[PDB]
Amino acid sequence: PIVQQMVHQAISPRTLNAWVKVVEEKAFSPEVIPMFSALSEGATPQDLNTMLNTVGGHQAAMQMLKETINEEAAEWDRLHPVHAGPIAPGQMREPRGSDIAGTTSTLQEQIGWMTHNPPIPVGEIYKRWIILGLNKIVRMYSPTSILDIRQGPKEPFRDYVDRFYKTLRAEQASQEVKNWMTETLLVQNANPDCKTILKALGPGATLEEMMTACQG
Amino acid sequence: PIVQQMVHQAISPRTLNAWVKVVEEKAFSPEVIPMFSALSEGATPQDLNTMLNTVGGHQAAMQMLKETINEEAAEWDRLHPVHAGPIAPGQMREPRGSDIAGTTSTLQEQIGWMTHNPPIPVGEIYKRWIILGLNKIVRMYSPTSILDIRQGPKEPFRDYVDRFYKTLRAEQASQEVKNWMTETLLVQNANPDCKTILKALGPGATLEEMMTACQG
Amino acid sequence: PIVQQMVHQAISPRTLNAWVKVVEEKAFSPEVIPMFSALSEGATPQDLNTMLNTVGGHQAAMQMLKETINEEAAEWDRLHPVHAGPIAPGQMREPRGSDIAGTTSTLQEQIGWMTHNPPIPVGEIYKRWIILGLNKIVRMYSPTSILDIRQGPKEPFRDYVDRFYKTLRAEQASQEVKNWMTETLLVQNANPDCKTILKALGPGATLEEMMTACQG
Amino acid sequence: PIVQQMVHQAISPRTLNAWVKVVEEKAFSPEVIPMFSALSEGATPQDLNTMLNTVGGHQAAMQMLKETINEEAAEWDRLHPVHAGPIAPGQMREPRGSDIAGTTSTLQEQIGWMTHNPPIPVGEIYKRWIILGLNKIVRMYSPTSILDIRQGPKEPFRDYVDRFYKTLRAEQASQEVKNWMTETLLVQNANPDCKTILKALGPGATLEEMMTACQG
Amino acid sequence: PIVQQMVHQAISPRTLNAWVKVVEEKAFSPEVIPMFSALSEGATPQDLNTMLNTVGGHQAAMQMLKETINEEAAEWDRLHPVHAGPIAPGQMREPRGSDIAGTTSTLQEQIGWMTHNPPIPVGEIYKRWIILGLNKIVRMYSPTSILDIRQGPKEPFRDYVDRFYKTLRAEQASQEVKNWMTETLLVQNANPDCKTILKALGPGATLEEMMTACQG
Amino acid sequence: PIVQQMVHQAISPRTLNAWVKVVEEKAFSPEVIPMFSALSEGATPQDLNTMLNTVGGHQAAMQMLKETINEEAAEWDRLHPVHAGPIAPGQMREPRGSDIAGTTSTLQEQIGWMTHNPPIPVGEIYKRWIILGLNKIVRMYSPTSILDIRQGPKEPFRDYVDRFYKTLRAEQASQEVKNWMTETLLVQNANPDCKTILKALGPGATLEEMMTACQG
Ligand SMILES: [Cl-]
Ligand SMILES: [Cl-]
Ligand SMILES: [Cl-]
Ligand SMILES: [Cl-]
Ligand SMILES: [Cl-]
Ligand SMILES: [Cl-]
Ligand SMILES: [Cl-]
Ligand SMILES: [Cl-]
Ligand SMILES: [Cl-]
Ligand SMILES: [Cl-]
Ligand SMILES: [Cl-]
Ligand SMILES: [Cl-]
Repeated sequence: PIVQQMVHQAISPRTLNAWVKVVEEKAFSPEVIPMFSALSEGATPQDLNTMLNTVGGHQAAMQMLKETINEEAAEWDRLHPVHAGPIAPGQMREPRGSDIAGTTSTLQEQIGWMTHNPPIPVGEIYKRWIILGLNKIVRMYSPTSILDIRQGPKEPFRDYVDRFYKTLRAEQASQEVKNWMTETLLVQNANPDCKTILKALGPGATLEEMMTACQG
Repeated sequence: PIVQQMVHQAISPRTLNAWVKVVEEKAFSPEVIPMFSALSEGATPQDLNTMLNTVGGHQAAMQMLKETINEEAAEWDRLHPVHAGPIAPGQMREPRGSDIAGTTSTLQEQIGWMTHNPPIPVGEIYKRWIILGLNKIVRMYSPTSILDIRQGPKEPFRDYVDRFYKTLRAEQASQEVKNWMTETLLVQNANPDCKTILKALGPGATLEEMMTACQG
Repeated sequence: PIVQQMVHQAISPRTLNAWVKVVEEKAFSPEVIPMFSALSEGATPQDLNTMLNTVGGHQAAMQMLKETINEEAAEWDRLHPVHAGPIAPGQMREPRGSDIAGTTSTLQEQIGWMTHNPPIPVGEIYKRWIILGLNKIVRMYSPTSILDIRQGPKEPFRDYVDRFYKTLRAEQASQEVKNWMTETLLVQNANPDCKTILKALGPGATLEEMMTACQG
Repeated sequence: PIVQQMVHQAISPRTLNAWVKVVEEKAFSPEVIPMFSALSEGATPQDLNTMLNTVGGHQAAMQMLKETINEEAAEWDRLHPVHAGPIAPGQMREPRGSDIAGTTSTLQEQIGWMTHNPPIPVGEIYKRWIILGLNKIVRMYSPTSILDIRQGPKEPFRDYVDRFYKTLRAEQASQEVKNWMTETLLVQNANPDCKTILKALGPGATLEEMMTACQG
Repeated sequence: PIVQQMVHQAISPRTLNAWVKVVEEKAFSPEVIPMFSALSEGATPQDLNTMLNTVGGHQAAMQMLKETINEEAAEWDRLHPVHAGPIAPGQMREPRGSDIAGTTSTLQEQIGWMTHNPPIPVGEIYKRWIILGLNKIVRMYSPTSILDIRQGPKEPFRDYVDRFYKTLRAEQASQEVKNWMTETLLVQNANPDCKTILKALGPGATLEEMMTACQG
Repeated sequence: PIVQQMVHQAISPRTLNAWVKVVEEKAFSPEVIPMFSALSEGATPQDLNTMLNTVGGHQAAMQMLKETINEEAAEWDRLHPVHAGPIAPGQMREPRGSDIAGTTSTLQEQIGWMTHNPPIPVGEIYKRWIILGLNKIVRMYSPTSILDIRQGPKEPFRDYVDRFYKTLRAEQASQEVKNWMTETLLVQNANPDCKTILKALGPGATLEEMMTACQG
């Protein structure tokens, strides 16, 4: 990664194993993405590829990921074209799609772009593309649909709500969505026992209010 | 986090795993909060969101947390309004509710606010809001009420007292409360055998005095 | 903690877990205290409270601890009074009992006192108070009395001596005491077989001398 | 390895054990190579030999590796000859094949070449040769042929695709190849149930499109 | 410990646990001493006491240790007396026996002595005294006598030799002794089968020579 | 060890445990030697003795090691004599055999020799002597002879080759030897089934070629 002068430094073995072990244990649950992002702070494209390449298995997901990167790389090339003339020896060349992905660019060039003034954030751009691909994978890997998440007759309300927002996080729900969902759908899939109470609270009720009410 | 010049540095993988493992093992017992606070020393809002987002499961608690942050963000916006004019290129903009929560602010802006002279402590303000939400969750997750914590006929007094203050800590008791509780309620829920002795000590008796007396 | 300029630095996650795991495994055996002291080198009151607050369970001991701190805080206030006038903006205020305990003082103020010339060692003063409270807890948590520690007919002398000084350490024996104990009480609770030999050594005999003699 | 002045520093014990444990657990699965590359960032030939020599077992693979290095060393000597005159005391000598491999060169000389201006990247050249040898080993160690990777009548499409690209990665498929393979061969080895759908998508279909279609 | 200006730094939690775990696992086998010495490089008397005090159990050994320190402290006081006049405010006082042991001296004073020019090596002197006490403990804790270490009729010679020098190391054998022992006693306690060969080698024979001869 | 000014620094607890655990698990397999060398980069004689002394068990090997060091120390003294006059106070004395081994030299003197300009590499010289002794031990500890390593009728060729070069590495085979061995002896100890094919390849055949041929 890059760290403060701004200097490249090689990825740590603890960071490498941390990421690999998370994928082994968690597969593609939603929380793996913000963990990925955290372990990859200030990461170059090489660092990012290193983290992705070190994962054994889930090679279907890894292939789908490369497809998403191609689309973003293609769109980048459309919005950011570059001439194919002779490269100027003194100063850096302009990065195209595959350079940001780290397939057609050296570590020297990646550092050059990230540490320049003003910097070309090729690591931030590429991480962006990866999170987009990882979100597609989480969406696809989500076991259950939100419609099949309903409170069991003898299930604690807290457990039902945990499964509800666990599922809802996997299915890529915006806060706009999540907030409407809690108002609408959360109540309707609850127990008849619970739903009787929950209606009594009526409108705008907090999840705090709802969960204390149905503790019974 | 921010560390001494005051510079941002990326959260460590040991800190990340430390927090995640504590939630896996302890769930929402009272001691998880001061641990959270310790692992998040000098943390930016991004760091704080990273720590919260990396937790898998307890998504009911995570939703309730976001609700508490909205309330604090709303109250912040009331007490600290800002104009919607054109942003001055040279100098920082003024942070509103969602900027402190890290949803509508970049890492650059978060560092800018925290490292300024005088600093706008957006990390300390946001951590404040989170602890308030976490305390609500601990309160709700507390298994037993203090009224059901009573000394068993064949239970050591120390074990009874451990359960008593364990429960009492979860139910959000101030030192004002805790000190009155030890005087009043601790004695009344003890064994008849013990209570006979404990009264003999009478008033103002220490917990040290009480525990040595009932060792028998 | 504070480290060399003298600068505050946040407690490490390895130090935090180290302390928590020691309490989980050892409870309140005597050796937990010098371990506590070692993990808390140069610790501020906040650091010290962090270490104490992170411990789950033993909440009876934690309450007794707070009682000991109140007594030391009260005695400190008696011996070190302070005026309740307006606080001088430029320079630090004088610390009272609860400021040293970290309940009524900020981290800024704690650093200010510890890093001043001359320094007000609020961390050393507070650690002092804590060790006093922890020693009370170890004393109370000691399973057996020294009088019930006697050599079994078929017990190796080394094992008997280990239990003897293990118990004796828990019961808060000064070196003045320990040295008299080895002369007097250690010999009398030994086996008749052993005691026959041990008397033969007579007076001033070393533990080295005693243990080699009874190896048989 | 070499790190920023550019200075040699000895390989870490965490890095050493990290590499050894990966070989113990994973043997020669494809992901071991980018892990090797990551643990060996800025590595000297000595560091690289240290990492290779510390591996117990797979001595057949280690021998094949040395054979690949000889070929690259021989080709290097052909393309980069050097005179056998007297060595100039003041300045460095020119590196030949075995010097890059670290068999006939000291650590001093390896540092000298890597830290010079302009540098002779003997670590990068040697790592290159090693990855070429490791890829030969992975190819040979691949358990199954891509032709025997077919979707079982009662196998989830995702599992079939994971085995497909797992196998395909071991057999050294270029992106040129992989992209043609997904178009052609992936579809033909699927279930009759699946293949009926997959054809319906027809041409250019994404793996994202294919996997959602056959989720059924 | 003290490290390079020469500055005190607090003992690490990894070093603390490393030492504690070694005593838990190994008890007082000979190799524990050079491990102790290594974990205590540049250690102050406080650091040394911290390491000794953190050990739970073996309190018989810990008591014997304190007895050895008293003897060395007493001998130090005899050979290095000091006046009991008023202490000079500006400059350090002269260390007596208990000051080196860390019982009657502060950390400030310990640093003062160790970092002075010329330095008074109170850490090296005290470590010296401790190793002397630890060697007494290892001697006493040695399970078997060298006379009972004999080669079993069906025992490999290597295993016999391992037990021989394992025992011999515990019983505090100098190289003067060890070298005479290999010549004399090692041969006589071997098998009749082996001893027939071993004599054939006769005088001055290496352990290398002896072990290859009896491999049969 | 010594690290960049060139300064001594105390061996790490992670390095110490790393070495000890490797000997516990691997005993004296060939790969333990390059691991030893890696953990001991820039090590002083004290560091080297620390690493050797911390090993519990294999005391037969440790004794044989000391014998090899004596021989190298004796040869050093022959080739590098020194006068027994009065030592010059200002400047370093010249190191003799036992000084390099760390038995008759202080840490100060060891640092003095290693950090001088020009340096006397007492750590490199001593490590040299140790590897020579460790290679003797590996040779002796090798379980099987290369003559008894033959391909089983129903054994995969890869497994046979792994055992072949595993054994061959223990028996101290030079690359001159190893390369002749693969040509000659590897083929003759293979299966009749395999040997029929392997001859067909004939002369100069690679191990890569041989292993792919007999995969069947
Ligand atoms: Cl790869
Ligand atoms: Cl793979
Ligand atoms: Cl997230
Ligand atoms: Cl989740
Ligand atoms: Cl708390
Ligand atoms: Cl608790
Ligand atoms: Cl080797
Ligand atoms: Cl091997
Ligand atoms: Cl103590
Ligand atoms: Cl103890
Ligand atoms: Cl030793
Ligand atoms: Cl031993």
